[PDB]
Amino acid sequence: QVQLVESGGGVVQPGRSLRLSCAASGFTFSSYGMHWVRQAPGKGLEWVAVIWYDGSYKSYIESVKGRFTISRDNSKNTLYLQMNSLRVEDTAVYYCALGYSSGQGTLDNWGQGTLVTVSSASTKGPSVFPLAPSGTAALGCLVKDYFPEPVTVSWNSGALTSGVHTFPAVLQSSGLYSLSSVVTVPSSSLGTQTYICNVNHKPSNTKVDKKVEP
Amino acid sequence: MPNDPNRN
Amino acid sequence: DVVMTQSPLSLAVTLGQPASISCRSTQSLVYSDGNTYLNWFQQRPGQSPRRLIYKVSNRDSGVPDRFSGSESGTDFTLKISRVEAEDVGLYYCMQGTHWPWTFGQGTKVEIKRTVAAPSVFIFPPSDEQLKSGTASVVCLLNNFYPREAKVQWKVDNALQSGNSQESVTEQDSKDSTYSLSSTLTLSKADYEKHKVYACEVTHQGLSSPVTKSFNRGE
Repeated sequence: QVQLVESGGGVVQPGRSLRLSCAASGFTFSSYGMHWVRQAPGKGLEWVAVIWYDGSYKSYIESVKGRFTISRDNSKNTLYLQMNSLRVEDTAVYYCALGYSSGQGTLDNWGQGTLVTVSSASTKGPSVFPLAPSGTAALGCLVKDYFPEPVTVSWNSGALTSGVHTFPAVLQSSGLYSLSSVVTVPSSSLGTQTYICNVNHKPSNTKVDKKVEP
Repeated sequence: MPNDPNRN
Repeated sequence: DVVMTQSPLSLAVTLGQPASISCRSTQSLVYSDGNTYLNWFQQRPGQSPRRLIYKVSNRDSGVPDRFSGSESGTDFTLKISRVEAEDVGLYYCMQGTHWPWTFGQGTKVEIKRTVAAPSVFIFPPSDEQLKSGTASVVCLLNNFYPREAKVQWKVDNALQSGNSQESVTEQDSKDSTYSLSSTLTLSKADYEKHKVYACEVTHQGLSSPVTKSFNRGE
C-alpha cells in the first residue's frame, strides 16, 4: 500500500541540529507533494512545511523559517527535514503526510511519526521491578527512572494482552520517567502459570524480561 | 501558490 | 495565518447520544475553484490521524455513516449522530485553502457510561528494588467510571502527604472505563521502620471507602 516511515528522531541538545528522513513506497513518489506535521506531547497537531512534487515550491510556518529546511530526493523516494537551532518548543512527534487520491487542500496518508526530544539530559535506561500479587488477582512490573520516552511493555512475549493496562509515563521530580504495567488474571493461575513482562527502551538499547511471581 | 502540491 | 478555533475542547456524551464539534475560521476558506477545503481528522492514542471529512461534508470511504459534516457560515460542524464507545479520542479540523495549512486546537471525546466501582489492589516494593535504597508501593484502581477518584495512602495509620504520584489510562475504547495507578515513594530506611501500608480509595461507585493493605514482612 502507500507507506511512509519517518526516521531520525532522538535526543538533541538545544541549539544543535537534526536531520529527519521519511521513507516512501508503494506509490509514484515523485508525483505527490509532501508535508511535515508535528505534535508536541499531549498537545495538538501543527502543520509545519510542504514541498512540491518536483521540489520547486516550498512553504514553512513562520516559527521555523530560517531554521528548518524541507527537501526531497525523488531518485531515492525520500523526504527530508533539516532542523537547525533546535529549541525546546520544537519537541514533538514529526509526521510526514501526503494527499494521495487528491492532494488539493487535504491530507489522507500519514507515517507513524518519529519523536524528537530537545533536551540537555542524558539517555538512561529503566530499572524493572515486579509487582507481586497477594476471584481475580493482579500483578505487574514497575518500569522506573528512564529517559527519554518511550518504553514498550508486552506480557509473555505478547501472548497475554487481555486485561493489560500500561500506564502513561509520569515525569518524576528527578526528570526521569516512571510507569507501571499491570494485568488482571484468575487467582487459580498464580501457581500454575508463568508471567513475564518484556520491557524495551530502544533509546538506551535496554531489553529486560522480569518474571513476576507470587 | 496553489493549494495542490501534486502533479496535475 | 488562518486561525482555526474549535469548541468544545473537551466533550463528554453518553453512549447512543448525539455529539457535535464546531470549528470557526478567521478568514473565508472558499478557494478560487469554489470549494471550501475544511477537513476533519480523528486520532486515537498513539496513532496517526485518520481523515473523516474533506471539503466540509464528504465522508471518507470506510468511515461509518454516523459521521457527517456541515457548514452554517457561522462555523463548520462535525456531527456524530449516535456516539459509540470506539469514538473516544481527539478530533481536529484543518483548513487547506491558505498556506500555511492550519489545524484547530483539538477536541477530546469522552464516553459517559454507567458508574463502575474500581477493583483495588496493593503491591509492596520488591526485594530487588529495596537493595538500592528506595521503595515504591503501588495501588491499582481497575476499570472504573467516572475518572474522578481519591487515593489516600496510610503508613502505620498515618496519612501520607506529598510522596505519591498518579497515572490514569486513556478511556478504554470498548467498556469506556479508566484505570489508575498511585505510586508511593519512600526510602528503604523509612519503609523498614513501619509495618502496615494501606491505600484508601473513595469513589462514587463505592458505598464506603475501600482499604487494601499489607504488613511489611508477610
